[PDB]
Amino acid sequence: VLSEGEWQLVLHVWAKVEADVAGHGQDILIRLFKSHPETLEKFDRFKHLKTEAEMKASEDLKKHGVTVLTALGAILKKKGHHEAELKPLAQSHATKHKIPIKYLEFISEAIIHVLHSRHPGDFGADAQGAMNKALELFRKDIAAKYKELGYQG
Ligand code: HEM
Repeated sequence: VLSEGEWQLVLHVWAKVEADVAGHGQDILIRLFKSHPETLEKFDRFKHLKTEAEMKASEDLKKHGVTVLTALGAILKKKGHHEAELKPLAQSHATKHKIPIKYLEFISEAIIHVLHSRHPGDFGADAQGAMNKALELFRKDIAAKYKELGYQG
């Protein structure tokens, strides 16, 4: 579990992400796509984008970045009591989108990378550690749902 103090660190940086959800969403997905190109293959909707400039110009990509960060934010704000929000997400990702747990680890790394770039002052080592723990709790809870359904990873 995270402590109250670690949750505070997480939500404090998150409040900053909220100031520009679209810009953060975009940078996160692009980082994911460039670092792990196999991830882009899971999106029929974005597969035609070849360059970072084409990605940056895509308004639909920016819209999806907002969707992703919006769902993540609702999870974080529950501070671990996220069963209702997590359940539907795990089911679509496992059964409909077919996203391995490892890709969830890759997007976690992209979030951390971006947060680092845009929020140095609010994103020191202590905050980075808390954010990591929160994202691991998220992945651990999702992984359990996947296991139940027969997709473990
Ligand atoms: C931070 C972790 C993630 C969050 C919170 C998240 C959230 C969402 C949401 C809220 C949706 C739309 C509703 C739905 O279908 O459930 C969605 C759709 C989808 N997600 Fe995720 N997602 C995450 C990770 C990923 C990653 C790692 C991938 C691929 C590598 C993935 C691929 C998909 C695809 C393929 C769709 C359908 C997009 C479309 O065509 O409309 N997601 N995601």
